[PDB]
Amino acid sequence: IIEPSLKALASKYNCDKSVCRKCYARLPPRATNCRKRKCGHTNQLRPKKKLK
Amino acid sequence: TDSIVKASNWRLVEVGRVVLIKKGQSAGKLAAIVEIIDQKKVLIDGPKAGVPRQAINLGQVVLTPLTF
Amino acid sequence: GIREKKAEYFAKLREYLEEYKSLFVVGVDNVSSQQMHEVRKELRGRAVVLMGKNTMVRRAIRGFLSDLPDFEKLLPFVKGNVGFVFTNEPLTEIKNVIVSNRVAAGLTVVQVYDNGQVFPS
Amino acid sequence: EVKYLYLRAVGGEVGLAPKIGPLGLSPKKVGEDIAKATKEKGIKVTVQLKIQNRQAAASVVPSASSLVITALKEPPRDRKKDKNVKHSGNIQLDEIIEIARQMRDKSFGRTLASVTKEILGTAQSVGCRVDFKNPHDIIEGINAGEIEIP
Amino acid sequence: MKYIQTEQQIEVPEGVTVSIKSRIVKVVGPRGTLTKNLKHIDVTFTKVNNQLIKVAVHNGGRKHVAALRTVKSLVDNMITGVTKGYKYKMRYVYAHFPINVNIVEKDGAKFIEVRNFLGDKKIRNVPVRDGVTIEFSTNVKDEIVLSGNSVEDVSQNAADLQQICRVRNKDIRKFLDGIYVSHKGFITEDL
RNA sequence: CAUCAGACACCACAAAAGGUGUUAGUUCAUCUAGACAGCCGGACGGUGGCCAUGGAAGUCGGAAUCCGCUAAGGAGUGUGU
Repeated sequence: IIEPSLKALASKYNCDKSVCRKCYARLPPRATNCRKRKCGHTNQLRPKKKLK
Repeated sequence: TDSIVKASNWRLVEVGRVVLIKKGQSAGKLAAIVEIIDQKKVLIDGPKAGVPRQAINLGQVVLTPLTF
Repeated sequence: GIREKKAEYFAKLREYLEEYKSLFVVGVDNVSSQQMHEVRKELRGRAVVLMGKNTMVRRAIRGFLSDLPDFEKLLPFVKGNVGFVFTNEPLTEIKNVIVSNRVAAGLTVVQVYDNGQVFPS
Repeated sequence: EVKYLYLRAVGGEVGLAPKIGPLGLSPKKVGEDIAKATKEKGIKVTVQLKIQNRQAAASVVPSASSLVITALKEPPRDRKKDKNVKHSGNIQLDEIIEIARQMRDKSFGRTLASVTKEILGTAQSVGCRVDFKNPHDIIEGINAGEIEIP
Repeated sequence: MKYIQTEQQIEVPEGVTVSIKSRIVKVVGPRGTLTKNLKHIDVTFTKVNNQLIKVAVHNGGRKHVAALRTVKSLVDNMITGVTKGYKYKMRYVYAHFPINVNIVEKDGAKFIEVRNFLGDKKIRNVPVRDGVTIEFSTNVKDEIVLSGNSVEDVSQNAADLQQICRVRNKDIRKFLDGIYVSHKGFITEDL
């Protein structure tokens, strides 16, 4: 029982992210490049994988 | 009680600034900015003060607070 | 085919200007396809509604100073979510059809233009 | 007197009415047999606009142009056994699909008979509608009977 | 490309007045006083009139003009925070353990106290900054409200509260229990 | 701009592959014939199309990939059942 009006906001802050392919950085979900300097600001991204 | 933004008032380049040439063959004369080229070069002319019409850098010359 | 569609727009706008004499500029905003389709079905007799890009109407009236310059007094009135109604009926019946019919709980007429002048109607 | 409106649907002869019309004071098993008097020609999948006035089941028939194009087609099937698609291509009806489609409440905002006769005559994906050609590419060649219906 | 001049226009409404000495910017209005130190950014303020202040950057690169635009954004945000003021609504997320949030005075330091988070025993404690008051919502269940002048103070206390309720060593998409920023509005009820 | 700066031949090393970090340039299309981004609405009708019919209406699945009004709206981009 999460009452999914509450769970949608949590998934905004915990699920709706993108993840860098080289440094696994938890990026905002519409980003085009990773913000870090250690992976050279790459463009290889992925959606953060949901539940099942 | 109002908007107390104070001055930050410079002297601007424009067409008609009178300038003091301080380096070169002139070296201390008056002239006037005729037509401004870019961020650094200008075009000056000093006809009564004698310096011929020529382009110059803004390092060789200093701006005076008079205008026309 | 962008240039040819814009040339088509110029051609049809010059066509529908010089054939009609009664103009109803309408301030229609956020109008639904349920309202608009019953406007397309109703006005098959006298009036021709023309919506579309009102800032392309800006350039269309920019280029139409040579023929009928009396349309010069319309670009300050193309401001807002407006469209055109081209008809030959001057004031009454078209304003009674557009405003009164199909209201729910934005179909008004904001400008009336007849042969050069503007009318409050 | 009250107003109840339902949209009954595809059924062969007497083919879940109880969940949709229980609150309108109508029957469930008698309402399934009350729709057999309309869609029985008309053995093709269509809709039925039922209008119950709070004390009886009074179903009407909705005018469907695609079902009218299917009414100018082959009806051969009985129930649950044709084993491939239960579909059949059939006769052209070059003028029967131009009067019946222009009389099905004049939908889609048509300003001509070649408009509705191509809207409900070029949507053929189960029938051929020609003797030596096909549909959906004859809208620019159908220029007959436009002044007759309008 | 070394832009020759770039400008922005800050609109100052009626009830407030700015006060800019060299880059020390105070804005005074119907909710109070705000100060901000812009000496680190090297932009030029020019009053055109009582309602409109033009800011400008001459001879600047690309990062310099970006700094100009965010200077405009900061000054506008102080002016909004002193006209209307900011108000963040945060609603809890809890699956089985109701998070118990109070405000206690520990030697005048005003800590927001988070208890019973996922059945923990660690009494989590958050400082409240200056200017921001914290209320609890009437007739909306399990909501906390931060209201104050500065954007950074209210928002930063909101984020510092949110990040005291992270979940360690779990699947952070299954255990979603935490305290989350729901709404970002103004103190004035009309706006 | 470098929380690994760079610095002058031989000479005391660094590469493929990347960067919405910044600066220029080439080509094409939109382009000033008000675009792009944002906000406010539409996002139709034939059509639950033909179907496998407990049920499929864009949406377990298959092939056709249409027309009219258009300013625009897809036999539909997923979700929901």
